[PDB]
Amino acid sequence: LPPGWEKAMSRSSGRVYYFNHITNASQWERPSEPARVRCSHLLVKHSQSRRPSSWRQEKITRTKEEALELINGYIQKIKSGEEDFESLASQFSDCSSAKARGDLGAFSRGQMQKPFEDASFALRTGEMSGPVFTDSGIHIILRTE
Ligand SMILES: Cn1nc(-c2ccccc2)cc1C(=O)N[C@H](Cc1nc2ccccc2[nH]1)C(=O)O
Repeated sequence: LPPGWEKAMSRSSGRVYYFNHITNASQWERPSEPARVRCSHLLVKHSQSRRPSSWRQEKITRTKEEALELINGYIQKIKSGEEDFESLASQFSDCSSAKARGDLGAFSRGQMQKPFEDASFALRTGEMSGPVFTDSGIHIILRTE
């Protein structure tokens, strides 16, 4: 299996699934390092965010727990096909990159907060993360190149 992935057993279903402890990805199906990667993301900030403010709300007052619920809801919608990533990032990301549909452009190791970096470099092109926690808040990331 590729870096970060593990196989596990779901008790309720009786079927194996896979999860990546670097990206927090999880899925029933079995999955399958460059200078630079390209990612879009969706950030939901909370009150312990480093800068608890965005283009959406001058003061962010939601708890970390609440921002986790919001992220979990976004994930559910992307995974069902109800909404697609770029679209929810444009409308709802607490990052100024919302206006680029969440695109951050290409970057190398050194540039982004380490948890965000590791997740991005653990994803393959086209793959999506689970909740990834930084000092900025909680993200979903989609690696595009
Ligand atoms: C790193 N970056 N790029 C953009 C960006 C990209 C394209 C167009 C406009 C803004 C915004 C940012 C940024 O740091 N935004 C922060 C939120 C944030 N914190 C991050 C931590 C790690 C990775 C991305 C992150 N984004 C903010 O606005 O409060």
